[PDB]
Amino acid sequence: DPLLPGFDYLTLHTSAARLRVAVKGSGPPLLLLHGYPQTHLAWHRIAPRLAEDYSVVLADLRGYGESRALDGADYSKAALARDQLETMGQLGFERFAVIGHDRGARVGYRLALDHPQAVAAFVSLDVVPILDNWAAVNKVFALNAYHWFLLAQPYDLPERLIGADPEHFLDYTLRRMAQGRDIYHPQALESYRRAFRDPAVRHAMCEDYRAAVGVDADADQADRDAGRRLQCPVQVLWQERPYAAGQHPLEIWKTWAGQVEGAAIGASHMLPEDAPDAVLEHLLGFLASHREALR
Amino acid sequence: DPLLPGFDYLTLHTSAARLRVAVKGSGPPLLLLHGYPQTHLAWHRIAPRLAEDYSVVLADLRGYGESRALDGADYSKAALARDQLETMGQLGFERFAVIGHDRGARVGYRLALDHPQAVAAFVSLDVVPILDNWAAVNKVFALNAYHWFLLAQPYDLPERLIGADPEHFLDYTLRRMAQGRDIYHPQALESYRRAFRDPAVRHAMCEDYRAAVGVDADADQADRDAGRRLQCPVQVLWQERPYAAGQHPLEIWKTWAGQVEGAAIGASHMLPEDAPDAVLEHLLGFLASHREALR
Ligand SMILES: [Cl-]
Ligand SMILES: [Cl-]
Repeated sequence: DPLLPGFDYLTLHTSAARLRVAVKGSGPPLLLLHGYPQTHLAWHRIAPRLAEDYSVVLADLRGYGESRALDGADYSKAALARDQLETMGQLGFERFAVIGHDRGARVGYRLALDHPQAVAAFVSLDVVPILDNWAAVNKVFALNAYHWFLLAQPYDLPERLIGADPEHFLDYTLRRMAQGRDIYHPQALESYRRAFRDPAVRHAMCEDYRAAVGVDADADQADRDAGRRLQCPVQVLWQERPYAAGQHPLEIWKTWAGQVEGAAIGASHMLPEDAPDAVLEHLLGFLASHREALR
Repeated sequence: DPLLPGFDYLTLHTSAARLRVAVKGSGPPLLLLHGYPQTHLAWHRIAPRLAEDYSVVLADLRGYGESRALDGADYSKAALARDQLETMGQLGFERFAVIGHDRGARVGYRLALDHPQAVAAFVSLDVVPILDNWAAVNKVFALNAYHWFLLAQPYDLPERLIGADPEHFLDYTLRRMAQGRDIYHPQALESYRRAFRDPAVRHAMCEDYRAAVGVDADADQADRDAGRRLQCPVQVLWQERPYAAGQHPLEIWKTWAGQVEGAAIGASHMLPEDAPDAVLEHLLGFLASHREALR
């Protein structure tokens, strides 16, 4: 079975970036945003079904995959959110739904906060806002997510370390994120590997993690200060695991948005690849139930 | 001016290790234990003065410098504490004072807890027990001390990363720990570098950080559970910086010991090399004031 049958591969030229996009379908627009250390191919088990009923846009985040900044570039979520407005606008959409996984969900919620008239509906796949993540840091968090702290160290420490044997570190990371499950299509994996072998991609990824510590967290705090919330329907699909008090993802998203629903999914953090049929059932139901929002 | 004038370099053969020791002087015994990523040479600005009045023993911790386990070796603080009892015993001392810096202080307090009749007095240079460190973890801690989380990742992840360009990572680490101050004698630095270029040393260091997460923290908790405290006079000399509530080093040590004193030292964490004359004044006064304890 082919990867992304019928998707058309584009390169969009925006103000600050050259962005890889893959498109298919007609109907209401959906923008799907992958995470780390991946590319748009992470959507290969979900996007074709969606494209039966919707206009589907898959993008490589700035610096990831085949997308690149034109320069000391800005790799903050706010910058990558602007890339999405420009990308969708070029394609003919002023308003659209956003489905994000991992770093993509972080771009997505920032986009929804800053541009509430553009974002029709928002789905987070196993992500809460960075503000909430930082408040939860303890010994166990920092051991589990050691890379959040390594990749945020000043330039060029982590670039040196991860750049020595890049494919080894990429593969290790993917296995660890999948909890050892065999979820990576071997051809998707060669695309992930090729990107991670590019020093510019590894640098962009460190810059993402640096932004998460700094400007991205400042942005989230300023919204919390203002009482600024996502204005669209929100769905969160989370990994089935125990959540400490105040850390349940549904509870968290209800502090950020007035219209929130969600479900636990039995799988790893890698929801697009690990649990595509469970994700699809939820996504399709959510999009159907909020068809007015999409208008 | 020479490094360690008059010190005699020994190799002791213990049950589980081949240990590098350097000795000088006569009188009451002091055992000085360096930290990461260093060797016994870190004491070169302090040990000669002490050796005017005391029997001074400098050791490389198991796996560090020129010290090595005979094998899946145990690199827990309890194991390294046993090395110190055996080392001092061989040299002719059943009871002795311990002065530790960084990982050395961790070996030292474990030794004092487990073997209260052996440890006459204990000095910690800018260290509190690991139990207290773990309780303090938050976003800022994990960013500052990112390596505590990296080097504790399962074998052989951090060995791969730090082993790629070892001398670069060693030098970077030393500069960062010194807060950019020019405190490393160029010949001491070649000894630190040579050790870090040895894959067995890098592995031993990761094993130390793994133990800190696991068995070392379990040991400290069991003592806290039992209400077991250091029985000797304790001195703590700490870096002058702000301490959050419950995190002041004097306050912390008073929860672990009935007889505690200390002082703030204007310098980096690298007290032996950065502030030797301030450290000496305090050490000498402490040892003089507790001359009965040493008997
Ligand atoms: Cl994430
Ligand atoms: Cl330490």
